[PDB]
Amino acid sequence: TSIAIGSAEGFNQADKAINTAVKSGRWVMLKNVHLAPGWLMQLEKKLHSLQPHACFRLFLTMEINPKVPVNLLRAGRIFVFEPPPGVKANMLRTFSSIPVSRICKSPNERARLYFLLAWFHAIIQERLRYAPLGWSKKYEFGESD
Amino acid sequence: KDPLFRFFEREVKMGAKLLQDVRQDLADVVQVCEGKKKQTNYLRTLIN
Amino acid sequence: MALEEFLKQIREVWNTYELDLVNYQNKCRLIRGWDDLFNKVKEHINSVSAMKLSPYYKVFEEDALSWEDKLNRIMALFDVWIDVQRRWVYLEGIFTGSADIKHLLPVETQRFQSISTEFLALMKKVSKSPLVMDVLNIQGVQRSLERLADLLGKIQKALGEYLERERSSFPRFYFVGDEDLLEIIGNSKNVAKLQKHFKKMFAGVSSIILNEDNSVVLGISSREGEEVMFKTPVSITEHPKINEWLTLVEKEMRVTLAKLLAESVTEVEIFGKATSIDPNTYITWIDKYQAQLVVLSAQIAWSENVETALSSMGGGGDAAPLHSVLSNVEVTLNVLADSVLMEQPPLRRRKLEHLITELVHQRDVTRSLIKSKIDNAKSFEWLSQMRFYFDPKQTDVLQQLSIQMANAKFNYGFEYLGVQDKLVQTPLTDRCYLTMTQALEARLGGSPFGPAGTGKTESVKALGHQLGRFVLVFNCDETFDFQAMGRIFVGLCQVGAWGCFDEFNRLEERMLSAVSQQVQCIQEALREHSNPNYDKTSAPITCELLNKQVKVSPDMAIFITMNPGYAGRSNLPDNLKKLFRSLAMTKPDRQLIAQVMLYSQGFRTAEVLANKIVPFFKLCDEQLSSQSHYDFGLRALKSVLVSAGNVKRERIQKIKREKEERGEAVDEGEIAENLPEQEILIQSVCETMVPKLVAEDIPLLFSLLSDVFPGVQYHRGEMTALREELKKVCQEMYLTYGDGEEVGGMWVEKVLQLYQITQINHGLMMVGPSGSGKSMAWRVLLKALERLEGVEGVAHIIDPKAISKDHLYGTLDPNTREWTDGLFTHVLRKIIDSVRGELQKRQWIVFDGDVDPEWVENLNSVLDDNKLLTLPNGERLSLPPNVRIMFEVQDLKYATLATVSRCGMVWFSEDVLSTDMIFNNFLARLRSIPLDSPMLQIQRDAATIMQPYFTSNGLVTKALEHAFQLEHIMDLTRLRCLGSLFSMLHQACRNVAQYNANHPDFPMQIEQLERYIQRYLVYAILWSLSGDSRLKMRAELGEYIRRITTVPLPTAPNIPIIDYEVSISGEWSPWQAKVPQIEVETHKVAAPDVVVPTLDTVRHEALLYTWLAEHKPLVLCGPPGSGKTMTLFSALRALPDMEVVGLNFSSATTPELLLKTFDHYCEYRRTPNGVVLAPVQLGKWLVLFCDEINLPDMDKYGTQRVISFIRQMVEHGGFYRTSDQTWVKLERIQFVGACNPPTDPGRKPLSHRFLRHVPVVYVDYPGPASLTQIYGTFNRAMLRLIPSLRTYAEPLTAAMVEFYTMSQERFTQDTQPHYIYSPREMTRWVRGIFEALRPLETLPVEGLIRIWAHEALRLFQDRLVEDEERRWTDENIDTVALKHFPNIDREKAMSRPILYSNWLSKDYIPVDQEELRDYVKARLKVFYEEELDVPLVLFNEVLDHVLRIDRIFRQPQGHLLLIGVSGAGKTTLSRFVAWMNGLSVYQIKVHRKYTGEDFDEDLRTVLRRSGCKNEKIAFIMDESNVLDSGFLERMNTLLANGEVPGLFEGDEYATLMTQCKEGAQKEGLMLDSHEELYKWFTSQVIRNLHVVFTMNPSSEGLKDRAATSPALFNRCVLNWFGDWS
Amino acid sequence: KELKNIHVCLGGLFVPEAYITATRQYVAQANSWSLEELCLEVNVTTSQGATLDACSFGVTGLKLQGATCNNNKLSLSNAISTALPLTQLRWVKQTNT
Ligand SMILES: Nc1ncnc2c1ncn2[C@@H]1O[C@H](COP(=O)(O)OP(=O)(O)OP(=O)(O)O)[C@@H](O)[C@H]1O
Ligand SMILES: Nc1ncnc2c1ncn2[C@@H]1O[C@H](COP(=O)(O)OP(=O)(O)O)[C@@H](O)[C@H]1O
Ligand SMILES: Nc1ncnc2c1ncn2[C@@H]1O[C@H](COP(=O)(O)OP(=O)(O)O)[C@@H](O)[C@H]1O
Ligand SMILES: Nc1ncnc2c1ncn2[C@@H]1O[C@H](COP(=O)(O)OP(=O)(O)O)[C@@H](O)[C@H]1O
Ligand SMILES: [Mg+2]
Ligand SMILES: [Mg+2]
Repeated sequence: TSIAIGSAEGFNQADKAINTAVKSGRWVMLKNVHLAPGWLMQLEKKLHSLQPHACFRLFLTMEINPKVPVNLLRAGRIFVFEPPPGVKANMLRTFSSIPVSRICKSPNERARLYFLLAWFHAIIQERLRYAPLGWSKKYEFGESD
Repeated sequence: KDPLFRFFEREVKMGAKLLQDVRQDLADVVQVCEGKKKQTNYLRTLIN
Repeated sequence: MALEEFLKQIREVWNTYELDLVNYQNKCRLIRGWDDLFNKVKEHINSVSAMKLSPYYKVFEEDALSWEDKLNRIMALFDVWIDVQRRWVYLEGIFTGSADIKHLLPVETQRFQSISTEFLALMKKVSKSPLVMDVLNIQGVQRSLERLADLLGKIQKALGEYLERERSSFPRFYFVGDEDLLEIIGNSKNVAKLQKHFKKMFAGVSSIILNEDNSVVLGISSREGEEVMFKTPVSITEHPKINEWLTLVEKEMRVTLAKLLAESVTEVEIFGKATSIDPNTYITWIDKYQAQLVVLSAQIAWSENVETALSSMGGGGDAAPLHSVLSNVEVTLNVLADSVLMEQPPLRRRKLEHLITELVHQRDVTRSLIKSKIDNAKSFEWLSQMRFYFDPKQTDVLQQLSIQMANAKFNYGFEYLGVQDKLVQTPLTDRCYLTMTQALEARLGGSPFGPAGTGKTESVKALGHQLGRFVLVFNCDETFDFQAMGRIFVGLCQVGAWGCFDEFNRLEERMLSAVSQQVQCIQEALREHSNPNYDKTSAPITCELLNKQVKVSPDMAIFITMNPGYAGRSNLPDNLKKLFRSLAMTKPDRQLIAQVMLYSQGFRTAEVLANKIVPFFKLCDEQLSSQSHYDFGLRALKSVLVSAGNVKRERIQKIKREKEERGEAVDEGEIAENLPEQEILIQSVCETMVPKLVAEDIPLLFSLLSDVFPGVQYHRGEMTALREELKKVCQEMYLTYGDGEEVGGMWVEKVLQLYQITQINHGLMMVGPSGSGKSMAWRVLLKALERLEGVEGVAHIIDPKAISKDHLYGTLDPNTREWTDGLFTHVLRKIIDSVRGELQKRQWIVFDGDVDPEWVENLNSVLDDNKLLTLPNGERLSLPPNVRIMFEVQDLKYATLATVSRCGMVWFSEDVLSTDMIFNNFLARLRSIPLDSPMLQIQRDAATIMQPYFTSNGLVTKALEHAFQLEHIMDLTRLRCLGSLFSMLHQACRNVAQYNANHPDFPMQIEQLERYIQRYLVYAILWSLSGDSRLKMRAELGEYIRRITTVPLPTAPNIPIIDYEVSISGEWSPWQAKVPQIEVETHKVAAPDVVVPTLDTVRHEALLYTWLAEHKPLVLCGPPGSGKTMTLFSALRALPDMEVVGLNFSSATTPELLLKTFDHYCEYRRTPNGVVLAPVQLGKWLVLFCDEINLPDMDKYGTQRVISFIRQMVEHGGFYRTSDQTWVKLERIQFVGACNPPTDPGRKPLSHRFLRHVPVVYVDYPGPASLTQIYGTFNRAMLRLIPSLRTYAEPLTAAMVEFYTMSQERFTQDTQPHYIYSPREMTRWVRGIFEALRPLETLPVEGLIRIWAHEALRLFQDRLVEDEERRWTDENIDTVALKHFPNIDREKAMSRPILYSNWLSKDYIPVDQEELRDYVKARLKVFYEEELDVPLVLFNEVLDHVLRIDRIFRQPQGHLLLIGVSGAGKTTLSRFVAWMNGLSVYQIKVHRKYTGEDFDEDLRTVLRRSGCKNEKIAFIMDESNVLDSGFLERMNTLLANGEVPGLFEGDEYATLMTQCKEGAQKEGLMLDSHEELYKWFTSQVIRNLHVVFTMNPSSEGLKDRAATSPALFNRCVLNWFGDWS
Repeated sequence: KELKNIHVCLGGLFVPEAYITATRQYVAQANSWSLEELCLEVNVTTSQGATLDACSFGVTGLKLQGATCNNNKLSLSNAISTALPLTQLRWVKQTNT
């Protein structure tokens, strides 16, 4: 159950989803939680005094923001998502994301096209690390492209 | 009729205006450091 | 005797006047002909007023007064009877036609049944007697109509659920507002009333075509007039329900558009693949079918021809039939182009322009294909272009046509679009089409971003119209919350329409994140729907929106256009950006747009014109001086090209009229070839861009035009009729008018430019510094247009930033989702409704005030080609063609380019309003308007006397020119000085009139008047041009005037002129003649209302009396404690007709403070001319004194809401009542301001528009001589209690002045925020010494010095922070006392433990430390056993602190501000001392749920106890209790005044009044009125309530508190406890 | 004539693009042509060995990023920036070549 934070109805839906999932064991994801730091503090205080199901998981996807409460950061486990370090890592991540069944399709030339496209994406994204020369401005060349 | 002078007068005008503003502001800062004048809101911010 | 004749005529008219009645379904007889009665009453009122103007009005004054009375009663009755009738009609249409509302909502159905019974009884009673008066004189008729309106409006707001179900039934209802939806539902039977509601429901359907019976829908029509005739007409008799036959109309429109498109394609295939085309047949085909249909037919024909030609070349080595297609396209283009150069009807002209643009696109595409050597239809160079494929074989007519681009496939929606303006298919537009179609194929959204003016919204609209979709533009802003967007998305899903949410990023970022859910769910639903396995049999994909399952139509889409990097914008969350395919729109192809536009308008040299006009715009944008209001984007070019087309058309019409007038010789080709297109383009450019130019950019742009367009000149036409109207209007308004180079040529030229821009644009901006004639320019233009064209011109002046944006546009309740109209929205909706014929009048909505992106950006869709005002509840208001949006601003520093590019700019420099025009206006107004006939004669004579000086290069102008060279406390504006001078001269005229009145036997001669007027003019110039500067600048201005002037001046060598007044005898008399050495009474020494008269005191009192006598608002600016309030109250005492009311502005002051004061002290009354706000007392002038007018916060956009509110209430003479958006005009109210200099911290300089109206006088600190005189007078008065000490008054006051001067010098505001010293310290010093000396009968010199030193310590050492400062204070007190009092025994008088207490004796005598300590120990034991069992350890500082607190608790209105580290015992010591002094300690109990209402309740309780029960209370309050700024605001008001005006209201106010009456009876006073009782309550609260404020010694916290609540540092004695030493 | 003759560092000017526009329109007025018929002819030479004709203008301080200009021809270089000695820009008729 994925809920985007930012509205009061969003808070109510998130609370209901968490209260149902701690018993049913389902997963709950909340997006852009960095916009409501006080509700983050309340949610962390709620989480500390709780006994969840074995399979329950809570994902709090946020933007790197100093306004996020420190206690929530200490309570949870932090994953940082950011540009891959290099061309090789970028291609590795691109190939990992794409399902194997999709590349290995009936035309045998699809795989080479995918490799070329992944190399192009890696070059485009790695050039972005060089703001004045590689490009003219920090474009949003991302996974959607 | 000369576009050169049309642009050129604008250059000299802005240069003189901004030069006068900067010199007056810096003289005010110097006078504040010497204590001969009080600090105003704009002058206090500029000091900041 | 024509008065009696006209009155008899009107009597006969009204007696014969009968009320027209028409039936309604055999139920009742409605009133008809509202406009006739309305303008009959209006012209009768005008006639009666004109009679009142006549001198013979006296004999028929009573009769005309009674006639006005009954006419106003008719107005009052019929201004609400029409509303009641209409609302009953479209409520009965709901409560009778629909049967579901009975079971759904029965209770207000029964209520409406009763109301309808009452209304029909009233209507039948009216029908019995159709006479107007017999209807009018009915008892209780007005109250009955008002109650009916109240009840019907109550019912109308209680129909939301039924409206939601109706919107569910028919999807297109979602875009229809509350009132409009009830109107549609009620008037289903009366379809003639629904014609004005179709425009907001369909794309271009503005009205439907009905038969004679109004029972069969024959077809539809657009705003232009183009008609679509249904193949199978739909009969509403078979389908009575509104939604059913509306859906049938929609479906029949789709079907008939499909069939007509099929026929049109079949017909146009002949024109295609044809070597030659007959112009007559092609014109017939164009005329036969609609614009969108002919464009679609041309597109289909060209696409099929190109596909067929490409298929031929499949082998590669075949011929090139694409050349045949290109030749065919070129031939057709030539045919249409030759058709354009001759005249056509407007509809056919628009069709030709659309087809020419489309065929230019087709020719360019075909040329590109031929160049690219494309031979295969499957090549991407052909697939990327937008292709149309027609299937006449398809059984379903709607799927006959398929539109494809790349791999995307769409079906034409067949929604009638009307005649829309197509866009030139530039390469950027093609890129947009490709990207957006690719996004739609992936079931994503489109996000074309970029700087404003790049054709983002228009490109999306053009693409949506290309596919035949319903495109909606929503001007998004920060009140588009989650629920409103959910409702909008539900409407889009159910209708099947595109949503263009322009300015998407303006939303709150959290709201964007929330809306991401709805966007993602809709996109997933569409993605599932697009799967081919889904079939018609299964239910359509239902998405979950707002916890509701909503059917999602395939055709829907979501487009958002955002403008990055501007103000008032958010950043989109990444989970939202990934749902939209963004596209960059930065550089539109301006040259191609210009070329195609000019080619379609009929310009033969379009290529050269574009190649000369497009680099010209870059030349202007790069060479002209950079300014905030300059714009040279695509919108400016579009305006120029449209203006050029219009100018060409009017020139052709002029040539035709000339040729038909002079003989008969007309040839279209001869006119076309002989036509100066260069000149037309130059004229359009000058008419569009010259107004916005600054004075030094006009010749630059003219030379640029000469460089790019040599040989052509601009000869602006002379609007002789308009100039005559302007001359007449300027005559009637005492304005200076001049043609060309005369005085006033530039202003009238600007007025003509404004007229031209109003003619072109629907949005204007009169930009220019305050004092440039913008207001007068547009007022004169409006009146001239009214008097010229014969159409009545009205204006609604709205101040945008004087009220909150929620009050300006409206708001939505998050709980009930009910819409309340704002100020601007109400005005626009009322104009659109045209309930009283507002569409026939010229309506101008003028936004006089500051502009920032927060409020103006919601007008983006209004100023666009859309001309829509989009509301959060989904409603859109179409701008009427006669409405103009005007902005009257001084600067556009803070407005974004999106606003700048939308408004025609007219720049008013300060050179436009020459000082000579102001002088002439003043002289004419003086000669015409009486000031109170003797008044007129004296006033004209004075004007004649002042004429030589009020001239160019005269004394006044030269002095004003020298004035700006001086240093003023506030920035010097020309109109401020001029208005001050004019007011003072009017006061001089009134002084002459009073002198004549006091001397009936001997009126003033000419020589006295001449000398008096000359001397007073010099005096007024001196006190107006330098009244707001120091003494040195006043002296310098006096010296300059003495050098330049020629009138007599005082002969004194060293005495400055400003020291002299102008006596009524016409001679200079020094002000010192009015400064007596008065001897103050001993019991009145240093009393609050006692003023020692000195030079500055009398001068400023005279100046304030002069300004307030005119009811002219004024501001006294000076350092704190200088004497501004004292001077004002001293001057106001000479005006017994003016009652002053106290206001205390702070950092968080809002106009709600002024509104509460108005409610408390004034009352709103309904008058024939409108709502007038006047004081409750009759004949008294309320004076609102704002003590800290310049503290209110300036926003990030440089504005103060309360300052704008005051400026609106001063300049326009009133404000707007946001309860019902009714203009309220102030009566008998003026404003007086006081403020520290803006250079002081926390002080914000006032806007130049506000300073224009208010003179400023600078009240500086009294000098050492003035201080010596004043406090020597007090000391001599005080020292009469002790005859033996009478010789020490002079050294005592000398020592006090010396110590105060060194204390001011040593400690400044730089070190600490509270280090302020003023004569207030001397006043408290004298008060303390007098109170100490009052009970004692004898006392030696040493005792007096000891009291003096004790008060010096308690004043100058209490507030200090550092220990070194206190050591310096001690040493300086010692040295000063030794210097001024030699030969006294220092030890007895200056032992270091200087302590005074009245605890060990009945008298305030010095007390030794040990006995005081023992007494404090005993009292502490008693306190422990009684109140608080918290043991305390005594030390010297505790004794000092308790002595200080006891001192404060014994003074009236004595509040405390204790500053020190927490846990130092501040609260405990305060409670202990209050327990000694009998004060009942009150503390507010703060919890996490403590809010503003709880604080208000606590304040109410403490004020009730301390004002009605006469119970002394020590209100102890801590900074931890301050949870909101409202706490501090209420505390500030209570501390400064002793009463909170808005605290008591309604039930609580009546209860307080009863309690105050009981308390006054208990004290034995006889008061019964509410005003006197409230004054007594305020006095008791002042005398009884004490507030002790405790706070931590924060550095920045103290500075913030010094601005958010100035009262703590003025009314509260500040003690710095600090940490324990 | 002196205004046209002197060499101007484009970096020091507040709006160098307006300077370029001014010289463009000056030369256009000299040749009485239209702007879109005018292109750029840029010659990079040493200040000492420089001759300015009726259509030439002196520009100093232009920095070349990642290339070197020798005899009006560019060579890719590993140097970050290469200061152009003196930039002479001319306005001539378009040849649409
Ligand atoms: N044509 C005129 N001839 C003479 N006096 C004029 C004329 N037009 C305006 N004035 C006077 O000049 C002053 C300017 O008034 P106005 O309100 O038009 O100025 P403004 O520039 O629009 O000011 P603001 O920025 O406060 O709106 C007024 O005193 C007005 O009476
Ligand atoms: N391709 C085009 N052909 C003709 N006119 C255009 C074209 N694109 C844009 N325009 C004009 O430019 C203006 C663009 O306004 P708009 O699209 O609202 O700007 P934005 O969307 O960037 O705020 C419109 O008035 C339109 O008439
Ligand atoms: N001529 C004077 N005679 C007597 N008192 C004066 C005179 N001038 C100034 N004062 C004292 O100065 C104080 C001015 O206070 P106030 O008018 O409230 O200043 P502000 O309005 O600037 O806060 C008064 O308390 C008054 O006693
Ligand atoms: N002179 C003193 N001797 C002993 N204890 C003291 C003294 N002054 C204050 N205290 C202690 O301070 C406490 C009260 O602090 P309080 O006055 O509420 O702090 P604040 O002044 O910040 O409100 C009491 O419990 C008392 O024990
Ligand atoms: Mg737009
Ligand atoms: Mg004005």
